[PDB]
Amino acid sequence: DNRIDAARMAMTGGSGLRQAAKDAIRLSPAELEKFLLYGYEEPLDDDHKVEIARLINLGGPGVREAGKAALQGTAEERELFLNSGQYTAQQDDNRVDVA
Amino acid sequence: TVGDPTTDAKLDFTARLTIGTDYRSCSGALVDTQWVLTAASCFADDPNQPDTVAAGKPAQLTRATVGRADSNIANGYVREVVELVPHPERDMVLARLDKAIPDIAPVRLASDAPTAGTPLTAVGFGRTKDEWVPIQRHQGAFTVTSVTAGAVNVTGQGGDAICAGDTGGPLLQDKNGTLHLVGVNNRSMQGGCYGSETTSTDAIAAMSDADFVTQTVNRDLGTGNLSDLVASADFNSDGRTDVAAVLEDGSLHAFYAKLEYGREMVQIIGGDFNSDGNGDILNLYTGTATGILNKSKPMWHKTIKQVTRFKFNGRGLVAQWGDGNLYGYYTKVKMWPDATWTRLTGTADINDLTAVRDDGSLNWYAARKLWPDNTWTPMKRIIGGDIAVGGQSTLLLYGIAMRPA
Amino acid sequence: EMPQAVEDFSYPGAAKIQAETGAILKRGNGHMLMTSCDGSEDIQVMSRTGQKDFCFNVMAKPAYLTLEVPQAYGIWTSADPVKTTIKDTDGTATVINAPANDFTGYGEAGSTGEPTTLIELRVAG
Repeated sequence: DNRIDAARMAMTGGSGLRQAAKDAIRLSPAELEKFLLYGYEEPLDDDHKVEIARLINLGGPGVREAGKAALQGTAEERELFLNSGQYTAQQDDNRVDVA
Repeated sequence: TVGDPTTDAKLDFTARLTIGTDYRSCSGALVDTQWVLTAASCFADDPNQPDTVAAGKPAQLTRATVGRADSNIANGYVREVVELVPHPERDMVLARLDKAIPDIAPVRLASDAPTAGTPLTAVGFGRTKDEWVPIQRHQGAFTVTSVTAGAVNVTGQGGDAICAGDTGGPLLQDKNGTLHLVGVNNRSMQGGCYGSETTSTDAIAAMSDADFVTQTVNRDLGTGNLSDLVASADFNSDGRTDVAAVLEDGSLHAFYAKLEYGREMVQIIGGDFNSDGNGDILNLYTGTATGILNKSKPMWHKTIKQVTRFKFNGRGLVAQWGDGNLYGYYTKVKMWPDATWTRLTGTADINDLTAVRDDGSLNWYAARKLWPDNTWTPMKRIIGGDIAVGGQSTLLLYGIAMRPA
Repeated sequence: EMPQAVEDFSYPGAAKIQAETGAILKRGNGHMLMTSCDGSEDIQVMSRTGQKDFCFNVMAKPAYLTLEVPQAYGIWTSADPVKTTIKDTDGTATVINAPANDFTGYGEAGSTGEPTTLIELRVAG
């Protein structure tokens, strides 16, 4: 069952997770369980930091500041930004940029 | 070297040198206004084999900064290195700068080796315990553990090891405010350094060589344009008659017989006139135990053409007068029955007073022919039993080149 | 037997750093040091290899250090412009000029998306 979920990761996640998943799958079940218990937390630093960095580099003042602050924070803050915080910042940036 | 930073004008004779853009870096210190002393290994392709570091120009452009205790300011002097003169036996090289630095004094050299237990200090621009490259130079403290064949073994006191970039750095010992250079850092355990770790603080340094430096720094005092003011005497209590001569600087320099150079008017005559054991140089300059002449005094209370030395009853001068007569002085005596005097020279124990005829013939007086040919016409101020300034003003001995080239 | 105390400008302790942080260092002019990231940050580099990130401290200007960090993506600057050289997987190198007191990215988080390597970190001066 763990191989199936990991197999999905290998085809849906970022490059960091995909490389980790397309390794753990062909591995003793005991280690695969560990991967799907805590090992799969590593992408929070590998893929999420890249994604937020891209948003900062090509974004306006609103996104740049909000993203930058999350980037220097913890995993929960980065995850939140890339889920809802990014949209709030982008809309507000557009609002003031247009006005 | 791990210790307090220092920018005081006691150790401002130190230097930092770099070879190439970033190829190598090490430390050094001044011995003259034109010369800087460092390790030979800095200029080697393999620093552990400083045998191929030949004399001549640096393989790569080399620069040195002198007196710049603090690298963030322009204070100090910058000079290019033009020539290297390696030590024939050990890891030590003298670097010649293109231009002198007259503002910063050199450090005096030690006369002997420090013994075990002696508290020595050291300064350099090498690594510290927490910095790869320092902003300011630092001073440490070391003690002698032993002395070996041309080298001194030291250890750090309370830590403070010799590290990296300290190669070429001086080892110093002072007394009553006077600093002497006792050796130069070569190798170390490098304990307590940034980026590395080991317990040992031991290090080895080359022993300072005063004679090596003297014969390099003063290597060219003569051999060029010299005056005819030359005289012979024993100035080093060696039993070998030395030669003193006046250079274009108006000073009298002593060259020791083995001619090796020492460290320190119409006609000049020498000899031990008062039998004091120290050769002297109408006023008499008395010799001293240090090889330095004292203040002269009149030997008496202008129509003489030449005056040269002559030993009378074991102790004297002979003067050739414009009337052709020659007299000896202690009380004076007639040296020759008539006015038959010819270029006057000094004496030598051939078996005797030497002389040169206007026809170029050389002879001696007990006259008898002294030289097979007649080529002494252009010779001046002949001194003494071996015996001219030469047509090139280069002293020859009878004609071996006693002077270096 | 003791080594010669001669500076070859090879980064001190580089062998240990490779083992512990995953980053490797070569030669520099000695005015940049690797340090911890705890309120002492000056120039900070982020990657997805080794111990995730690390900081460097500028002692004097100008300064440079030819360090190598695979899969780099982000750089932080402070009180100074930073000139950075990166290289692609095909061996082609390019230079990115980062402004002071801001954050920029590289290939991976840049315009190409390429997994580039950090080649040269140079401090203006």
